[PDB]
Amino acid sequence: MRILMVGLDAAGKTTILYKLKLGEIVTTIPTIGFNVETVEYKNISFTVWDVGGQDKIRPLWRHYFQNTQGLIFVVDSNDRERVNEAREELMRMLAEDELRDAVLLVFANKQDLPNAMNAAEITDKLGLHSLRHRNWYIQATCATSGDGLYEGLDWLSNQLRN
Amino acid sequence: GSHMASDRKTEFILCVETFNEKAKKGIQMLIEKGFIDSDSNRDIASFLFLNNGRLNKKTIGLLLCDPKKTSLLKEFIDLFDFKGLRVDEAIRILLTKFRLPGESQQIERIVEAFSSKYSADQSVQPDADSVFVLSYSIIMLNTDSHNPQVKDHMTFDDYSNNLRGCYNGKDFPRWYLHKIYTSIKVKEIVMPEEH
Ligand SMILES: Nc1nc2c(ncn2[C@@H]2O[C@H](COP(=O)(O)OP(=O)(O)O)[C@@H](O)[C@H]2O)c(=O)[nH]1
Ligand SMILES: C[C@H]1CCC/C=C/[C@@H]2C[C@H](O)C[C@H]2[C@H](O)/C=C/C(=O)O1
Ligand SMILES: [Mg+2]
Repeated sequence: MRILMVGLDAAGKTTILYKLKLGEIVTTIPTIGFNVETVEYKNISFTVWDVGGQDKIRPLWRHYFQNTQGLIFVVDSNDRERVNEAREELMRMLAEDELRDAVLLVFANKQDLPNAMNAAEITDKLGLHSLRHRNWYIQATCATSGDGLYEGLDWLSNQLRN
Repeated sequence: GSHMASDRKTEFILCVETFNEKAKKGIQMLIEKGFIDSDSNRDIASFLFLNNGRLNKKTIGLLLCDPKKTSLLKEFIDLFDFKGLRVDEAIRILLTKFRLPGESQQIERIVEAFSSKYSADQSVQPDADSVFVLSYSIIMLNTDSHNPQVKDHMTFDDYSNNLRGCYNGKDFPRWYLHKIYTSIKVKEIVMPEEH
């Protein structure tokens, strides 16, 4: 079962996969090409997908969007200036024909920061309540410590299983 | 005097070690010590191209994909000659002179500059955009095929389907895409010195 993890740069995708990793630190020579950040949890495969990049290359994304049951959207809860940009990226990913039935999990990351918008506010800024046909859950988190990461992945797992 | 040569070499080496850790500082040192005539994109590109085998290739790649180094990257890639070579053959040559970065945005710049250069070098006949997509797809395939973190590898048909419509609006002939695919599949792009 496949899950893609997207989010604006600096949202915390890498940090989250670091905590979830725990696995043997790469002691091998890096393969020439793109960075691959993926991990397995309860038979589910989660992979970080950069949504950046000119439209010219998007057609090459088609192969990887097939067989996608869920999308994890990571957003920096402290970045008020780019929250609207984040909403656009999420809406562009959800509009992908291949993700029409995908289950959505939003990680309102960086909740450890003093002025971080709370889950309720994020829910409003991202327009989650406007989604008419979509199964979603929003989870407050702090990637650096690991708070909320598993609570959110466990909700996602339970939703794809049954 | 009997020590000048040996001392000169040591000066050079210390500059390189300085470049390897901090590109900008190393380059300033090299220009000041007279190993590079000036700080023009042209003089720096020539130095990188020719001394590639003595510098940290990862550092070279990070210098070349720096968004503010557009011209340096263009000047560097202009020193290659891709006339009459197929796209995958040209990409292998390009990647022997520096270590390709890992973030998609960095890879995109490299592929962008490489494509427009490769296209101009030809003046199956893919336009500028088609060469870009194809080249980008090759870096993708190398990762898909040999990165141990990847679980399910593309089969030729997967690679082929994924490229539908990318040849001037239509499809690349099957034998052409199979050659490219098999090429990467059987011969991973790596840095020889690394193994
Ligand atoms: N305070 C705080 N910083 C975080 C958190 N998650 C990530 N960061 C920091 O934000 C920066 C970007 O995170 P990273 O995972 O690299 O972002 P990515 O671009 O989405 O991969 C890094 O300096 C992280 O240490 C979090 O929950 N709280
Ligand atoms: C499953 C592996 C396949 C490797 C090839 C994919 C490249 C994607 C192209 C995209 O524009 C950036 C990459 C995107 O970030 C893909 C991440 C990844 O781990 O992909
Ligand atoms: Mg990252």
